[PDB]
Amino acid sequence: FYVREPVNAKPNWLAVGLSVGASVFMWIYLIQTHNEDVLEYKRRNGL
Amino acid sequence: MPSTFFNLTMAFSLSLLGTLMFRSHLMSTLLCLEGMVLSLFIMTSVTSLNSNSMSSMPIPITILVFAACEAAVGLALLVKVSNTYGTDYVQNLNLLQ
Amino acid sequence: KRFFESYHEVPDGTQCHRKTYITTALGGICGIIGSAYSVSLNPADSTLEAVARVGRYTFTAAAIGAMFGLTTCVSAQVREKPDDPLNYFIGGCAGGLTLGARTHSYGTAAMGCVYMGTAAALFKIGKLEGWELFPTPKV
Amino acid sequence: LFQLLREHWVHILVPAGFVFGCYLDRKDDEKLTAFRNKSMLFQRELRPNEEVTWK
Amino acid sequence: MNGRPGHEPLKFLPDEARSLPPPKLNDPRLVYMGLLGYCTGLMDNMLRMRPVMRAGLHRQLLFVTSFVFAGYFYLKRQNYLYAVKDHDMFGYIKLHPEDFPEKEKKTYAEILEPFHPVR
Amino acid sequence: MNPITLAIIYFTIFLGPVITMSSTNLMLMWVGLEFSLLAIIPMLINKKNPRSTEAATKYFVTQATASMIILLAIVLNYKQLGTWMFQQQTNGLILNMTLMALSMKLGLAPFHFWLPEVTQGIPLHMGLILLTWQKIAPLSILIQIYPLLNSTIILMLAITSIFMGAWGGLNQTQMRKIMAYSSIAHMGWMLAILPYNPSLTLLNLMIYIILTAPMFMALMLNNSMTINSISLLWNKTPAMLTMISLMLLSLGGLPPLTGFLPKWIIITELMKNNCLIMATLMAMMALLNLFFYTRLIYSTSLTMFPTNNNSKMMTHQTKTKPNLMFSTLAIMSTMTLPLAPQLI
Amino acid sequence: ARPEPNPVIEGDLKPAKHGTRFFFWTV
Amino acid sequence: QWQEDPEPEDENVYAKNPDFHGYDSDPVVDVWNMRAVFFFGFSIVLVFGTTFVAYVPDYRMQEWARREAERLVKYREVNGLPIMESNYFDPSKIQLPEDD
Amino acid sequence: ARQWQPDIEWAEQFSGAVMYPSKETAHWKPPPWNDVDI
Amino acid sequence: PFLDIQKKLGISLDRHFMFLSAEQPYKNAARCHAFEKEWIECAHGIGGTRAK
Amino acid sequence: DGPEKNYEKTLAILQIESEKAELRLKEQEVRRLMRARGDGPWYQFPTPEKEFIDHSPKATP
Amino acid sequence: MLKIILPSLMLLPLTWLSSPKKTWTNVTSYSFLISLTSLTLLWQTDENYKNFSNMFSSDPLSTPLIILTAWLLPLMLMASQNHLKKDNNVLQKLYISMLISLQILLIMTFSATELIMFYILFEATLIPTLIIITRWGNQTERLNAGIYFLFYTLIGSIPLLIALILIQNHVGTLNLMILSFTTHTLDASWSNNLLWLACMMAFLIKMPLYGVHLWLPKAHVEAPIAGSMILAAILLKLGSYGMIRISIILDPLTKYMAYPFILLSLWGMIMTSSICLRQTDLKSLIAYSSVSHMALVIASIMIQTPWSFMGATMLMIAHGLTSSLLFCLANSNYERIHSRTMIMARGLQMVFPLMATWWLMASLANLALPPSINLMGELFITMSLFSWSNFTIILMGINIIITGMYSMYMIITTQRGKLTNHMINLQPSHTRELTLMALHMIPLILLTTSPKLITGLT
Ligand SMILES: CCCCCCCCCCCCCCCCCC(=O)OC[C@H](COP(=O)(O)OCCN)OC(=O)CCCCCCCCCCCCCCCCC
Ligand SMILES: CCCCCCCCCCCCCCCCCC(=O)OC[C@H](COP(=O)(O)OCCN)OC(=O)CCCCCCCCCCCCCCCCC
Repeated sequence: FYVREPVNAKPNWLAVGLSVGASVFMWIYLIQTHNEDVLEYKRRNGL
Repeated sequence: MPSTFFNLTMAFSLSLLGTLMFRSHLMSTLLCLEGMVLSLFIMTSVTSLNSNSMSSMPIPITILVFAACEAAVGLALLVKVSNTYGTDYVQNLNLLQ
Repeated sequence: KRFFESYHEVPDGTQCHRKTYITTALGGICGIIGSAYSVSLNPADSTLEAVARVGRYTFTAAAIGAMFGLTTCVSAQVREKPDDPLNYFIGGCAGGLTLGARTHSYGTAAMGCVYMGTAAALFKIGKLEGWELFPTPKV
Repeated sequence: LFQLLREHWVHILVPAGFVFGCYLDRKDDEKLTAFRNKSMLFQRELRPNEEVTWK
Repeated sequence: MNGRPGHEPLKFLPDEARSLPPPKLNDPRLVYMGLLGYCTGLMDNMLRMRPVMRAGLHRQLLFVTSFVFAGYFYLKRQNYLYAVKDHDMFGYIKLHPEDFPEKEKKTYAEILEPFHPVR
Repeated sequence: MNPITLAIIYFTIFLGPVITMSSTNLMLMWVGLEFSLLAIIPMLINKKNPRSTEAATKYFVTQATASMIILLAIVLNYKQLGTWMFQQQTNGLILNMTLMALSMKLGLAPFHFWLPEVTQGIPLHMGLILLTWQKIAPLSILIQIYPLLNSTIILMLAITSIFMGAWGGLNQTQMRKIMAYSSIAHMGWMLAILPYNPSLTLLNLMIYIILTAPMFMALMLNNSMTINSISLLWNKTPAMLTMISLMLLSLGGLPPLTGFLPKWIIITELMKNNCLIMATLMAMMALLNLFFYTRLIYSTSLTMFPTNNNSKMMTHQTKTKPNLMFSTLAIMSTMTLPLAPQLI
Repeated sequence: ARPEPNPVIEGDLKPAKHGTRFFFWTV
Repeated sequence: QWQEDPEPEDENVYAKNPDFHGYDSDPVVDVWNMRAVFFFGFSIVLVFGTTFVAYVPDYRMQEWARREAERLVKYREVNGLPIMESNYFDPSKIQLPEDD
Repeated sequence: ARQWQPDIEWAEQFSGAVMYPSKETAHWKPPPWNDVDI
Repeated sequence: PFLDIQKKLGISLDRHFMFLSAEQPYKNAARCHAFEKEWIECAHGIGGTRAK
Repeated sequence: DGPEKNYEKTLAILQIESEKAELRLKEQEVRRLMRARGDGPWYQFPTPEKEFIDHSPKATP
Repeated sequence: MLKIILPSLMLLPLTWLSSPKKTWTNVTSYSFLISLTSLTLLWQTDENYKNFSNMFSSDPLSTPLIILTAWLLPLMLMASQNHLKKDNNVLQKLYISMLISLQILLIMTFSATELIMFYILFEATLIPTLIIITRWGNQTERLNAGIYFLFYTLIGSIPLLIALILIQNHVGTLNLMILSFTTHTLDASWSNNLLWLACMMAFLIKMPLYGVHLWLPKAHVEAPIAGSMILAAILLKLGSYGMIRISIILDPLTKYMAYPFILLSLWGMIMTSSICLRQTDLKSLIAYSSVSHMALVIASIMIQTPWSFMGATMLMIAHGLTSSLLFCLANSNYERIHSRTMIMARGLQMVFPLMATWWLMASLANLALPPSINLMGELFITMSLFSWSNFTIILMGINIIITGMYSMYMIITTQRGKLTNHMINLQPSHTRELTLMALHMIPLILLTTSPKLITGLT
């Protein structure tokens, strides 16, 4: 332990959920953008 | 008009030479600085007036409103200086060397 | 300004008088400017002292202008080869030497000679190869 | 299998680089495959049941 | 450039950039941005004096996944900008054809470059 | 500061550059410059130490006269063209005065003397705002007047700043003074390519901002305004010693790090435009800048300077976590040369 | 009469030729 | 005086670990840091490497050219052609500047 | 036997308000650490 | 300009009054309203390099 | 795999590098032309909006 | 060539992730194998050089080096396990990584198609080297040495940067392949006469020429053994590799723009060789030996005759291996003696029997004993130099006599004579010290059997 306890000893569970959850929103938008993109590219051009 | 504009412009340069050649008290400078704003205000107003460009008259005044505060800041610095040295001479402002 | 330019118009090694005069002026002009910055900042103690410094710098610079002009022109004269960086180098070589003397230092003459001469030589090459300085944007 | 404590976790780092390396160097070929067989000195005609000269 | 016809005054990537192929998510560059990111994360842990690799495993992810996210959408654009540059460049070469005529060099047989011997 | 005042000022210091950039009516560009002048002066004297009042009174006079000169250019234009904005036709002297006045605001080269003195005697945090955020508003005016400004004037302004900035750095040991002398040189590279490739002007700025902002938050992490002070970094916080090393060598142009790109593409653009005279001399004395950067490297990292006994006490109490962005821009600086094609 | 408007480069974008042609970036 | 440590002596690592191989102080690391260095150093680089380098075939074509010469010298001599004609690029192909 | 770490004297030079102090340039003594003058 | 937050937002706080031919109060045309118009409808679509 | 692979790979590398080189030079010529000509989409410097002209009676000729 | 490189990068993760006790063996064992993968590039069964991919290529000139660059990392990490074994477990993993990055960077520089890729990687190698010399340098003067090593290279470097960007505008690509198959013939103007100097000067500086070589004696003196090995074996040769690939362009000027350097080098060869004759610091003498034997190389990369270039490639690889061997054994004496002085430590063979055999073979490699690639190299440069002007044998003839004298003096006053009475008793030789040597010479014996591989492009 510590005479002056750490401010970080037990996790700031908000900081996990907006850090984890934010990243999983990034991917699901990113991967979506790509496949969506690929299509737009294919149809906009010949295929 | 061209002759008058020449005089006003040189007035601004004579005021320019003034603010770029200090001598003792700062309040002189700030005062000179203001001499330019008057010359700019007069020239802006003059051409706007003989171009009948009324859409631009707002500017001659915006120039003064901004210049007044600008000077307000300048004088508060000046008062701050003759509170820390009490003599307001550009001469003692050299600690930063 | 049509003046200074004249230096270049006449073939090098010819009409040294004009060359030396022009070169002397440029140096002197630089002298004035240099003294001015030297007096504006790092001011003097008395007006006279500063007038002197202006003079010193002006003359020294005028001298390094003259010898450069004279040496380069004559070197070309005597050597008979008008287009040769070496002429100028000898000139720059000399110019540096004058600076060295005015500053009463053999060492300065050393760096002065090499650095100054090299620079002048490059000017000759620059003119010979049509190098462009401060060029307009042509992208 | 990836025994830990630097048991196979680490020992397999460099080796793996090699494989990845070879995976790229054989992929670079795939890109630079124009003139596949269109070069003059080596322009043979495809032998029966052979897809391409050099892969 | 700007002033170019149709310029979108404040847009990131005009829809015209749809026509271009999307950046492969594993494009070496986006993968670099990923590593660039992981390192930012690791560096942070270090400057803040935390176990370097065993800490902030959530942050590690935010970093590797923020940088990468940024990449795809940036590269997507920079890719467009470069593509506009050709559209623009190639077009001009034609619209003003005379200025960029197609030279026709001579087979070496004809040209006679001088030979400096080493001896 | 009554938090309300803090907001009003900070808003102005931020509305100041933004109005400049957004507007086209030059007048509105001038007042954007004016608001920046008014907002920065209060923060500069926050300690209100005797050095500070000197700083602000200089900064203000230098800023004010330049502001008046910029206004005169706009006033003159108004009579040479009814427009309130510079045009192809603009008299050359009109643009030259504008060029001199804004360089005065940026402290680019001949007026470089005010920037080191003003930077000394103001807190490091405000110093960062002064060197980076304040600088963007003047250059935005210049990027707009890119085609009009004359090539010879800024080329010499640029060469002068490289020379003065480098020389100033070797003699100065005051860390904040050193930060100012690099910004004068970096500003010289930015204007050198201004009449040529503005995109590169901007790039040479962002990279300077992404380099200087981490460097200063490093200087303050331990609030060291002395090299001797930054040299004991090894005891106060050892990790930042590695990146402080690379960021400073990045600030100078050494090739593996991100800092080479701005110099490299500026040189490529100047040679494309044929200034192989000017570009060469700039690159050469640019090398002088690295000498003073590496001299600091020596003191802070490559060699361990002796420390006082009380330093053990500061190690004991928990250290202030450096900012989240210090880490991201530290890797963004020093490690993005492989991403150079997309940056330009 | 006003001056003719300058021509309009026309067509559709195609991935840049050989990509970024920065020194040594096969990209 | 400014506080600083007294000169550290260099240990005779050969006093303990009398089998010291020069790599590390504790004995097992040393043994396993030479059993892997002589091996990967000598046993499979100087040996397997030299084996492979020795078997690189006709390096830079100099094994091919000593035959191609032999059939060219065989062919040129029997057909009576000069063994190394004196112009290589045929004169007919060349279009010499006509005037000069 | 010890890579030479810098002693006090090597450190001394870096003090002073200017690294290369010339005539009438050594007069300058370092600015107060607190950034406040007497 | 450098950051066109005005065109984007569609607002026109700074463009309505940049030239002498802009809307003058009470429709009091200024001197030259005729020319500047003829100058700037000419140089519209033609860039500066060719507005010069 | 063979002599064939490097020979054909090296020719492909040269074609990409030759074509990149010709284009880089043509850029510099096109960019010289549009700057001075001002007849191309690049280097089209702005002049004030025609949009804000007041085309009205204005109680004056 | 990404197996010689990617697996290399991965070394860095291994030096960091691995256990403090096992960090040394994982790194040294793995890079020995990294060298084995490097040997695959030697399989050239045809003249067509190997263009692995757009940016990465390996031709006869680079291949003999890439293998040496990969080979020394193992050795460098074996020669610095002693000093650097007194560190904190995070200073080591930094030194090991620094050494690893040098060959990653050097492997790429020697295996780079675009000349500016050479420049960026070329001048990057200074960062790792300056850290190795300054951070771990024993003497008070390494701060100074580091400055000299950074400025002499840097002031030369920016002219090359301007020159290469210049040719890219003049020709349109810095790709060594194309630049070779394209017509770039300088026109003997005054300006070109400057271009040529701009391109060659940066390479001539790190290849110590007589005029600018003061950086190398100062740098190797205080540099740690691993840094001194890298500077002599791979770092200096970066300058030679550059001169071979850059003079493909600037073809006409070097015919007459070389005289200045050629004479600077051959007279330089004599004076640098001679001052070796009375220099008290052994590391000092090896460094000037390195300047003289590298002055021969700049005098063969400028005469430009097939044999010169072939002699140069032979000597550079050979002298690289020999110099390190000499710098490595100098360190073994330095660590037990604790002083660089040559006069102390006399008679070692009496107490270190084998190290003396390694000393003898290293010296015979240093001087030109004939069944050695070292001699073949000099014999060839000597021949061409003679062709350039029959008089050259006089100056390249005073160097051979002097080279014999200092090479044997190092053996005679360090490894013979009566033993020093009682210096700190000299502990016996470690097996690492001896292998680090054996690893240098066994390859020197094997390469001498088949010189064709290091024969150059010509
Ligand atoms: C192009 C390559 C250029 C050269 C790259 C390699 C050199 C980079 C420049 C290094 C500059 C600084 C050199 C001196 C640094 C001294 C650092 C030091 O003394 O260590 C203490 C520091 C903090 O310690 P801590 O991690 O908290 O744990 C121990 C607590 N005492 O712990 C540390 O600082 C050491 C660990 C730092 C983080 C790891 C960095 C390791 C080096 C990674 C090199 C990657 C090279 C990649 C090359 C690619 C080439 C294409
Ligand atoms: C590669 C570039 C440089 C790299 C340097 C560092 C590399 C280290 C890692 C790799 C080490 C192994 C690779 C390098 C050695 C290659 C050995 C080799 O190539 O042997 C070839 C030889 C076959 O002979 P070959 O030349 O093919 O036949 C000629 C036909 N006209 O096959 C053999 O005969 C093998 C014979 C083994 C034992 C030979 C001993 C002979 C000694 C003769 C000289 C003795 C006196 C030497 C005096 C030296 C004085 C210093």
